[PDB]
Amino acid sequence: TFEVDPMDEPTLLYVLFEVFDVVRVHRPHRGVIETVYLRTPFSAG
Amino acid sequence: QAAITTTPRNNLNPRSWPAALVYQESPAPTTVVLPRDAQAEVQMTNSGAQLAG
Amino acid sequence: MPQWSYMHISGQDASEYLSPGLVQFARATETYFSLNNKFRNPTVAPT
Amino acid sequence: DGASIKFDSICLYATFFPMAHNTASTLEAMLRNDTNDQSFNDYLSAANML
Amino acid sequence: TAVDSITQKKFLCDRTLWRIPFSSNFMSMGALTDLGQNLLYANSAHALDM
Repeated sequence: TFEVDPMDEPTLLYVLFEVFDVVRVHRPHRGVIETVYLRTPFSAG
Repeated sequence: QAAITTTPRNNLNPRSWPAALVYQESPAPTTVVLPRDAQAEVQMTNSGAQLAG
Repeated sequence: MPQWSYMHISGQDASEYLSPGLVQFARATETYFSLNNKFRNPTVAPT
Repeated sequence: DGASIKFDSICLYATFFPMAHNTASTLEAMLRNDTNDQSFNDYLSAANML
Repeated sequence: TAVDSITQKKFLCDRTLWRIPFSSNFMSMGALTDLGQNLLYANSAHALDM
């Protein structure tokens, strides 16, 4: 439930969290980079 | 010179030649394993993380 | 996949699920009973 | 008759095949052979003379 | 007469439907898909927000 003060204009309620998104830059080779990309709670697959 | 490497023929001038002793080149099957692993990719991409390797 | 054991879309590629002794009439005098649609063939796709 | 063509921007596009990246390099590694190559012909491969 | 007017561009489709197959490749997989064929997507499934 979200209750606020009256708004004059159609203003956005910018709702966030403290959600984690961590990336490891993997590299087994000199020349190419593996991008281990994952938003942790919001499944990328 | 007509008998040194010639390999004497059945008819002195034939029509359609076979494959024996007419130097049929066999370059050996160039064997490389895998650039990326299939078994390592299926497990991650279905459960969570996205990759580019 | 065991859930398609009844449905037979996963159980046998496309023909041998019923009694395979009635395949005679289809390939030999089929024109009267042109019947390959009553038993509808399963879909197949690699993965 | 007061007409001309103008150019502003040109781009080269391509519609690539999406697949698992294992056979994407394996199948072309078979295509990288002296005997296993590519060749193409047209219906009018015919020569012209006037 | 030369007037500095412009052309507006569109299309006309009206009888058929669009098709967007669930699989990784958009080709005709049918009922048995590829992306939703996986057991991880199947039993313990996600939702769908759009």
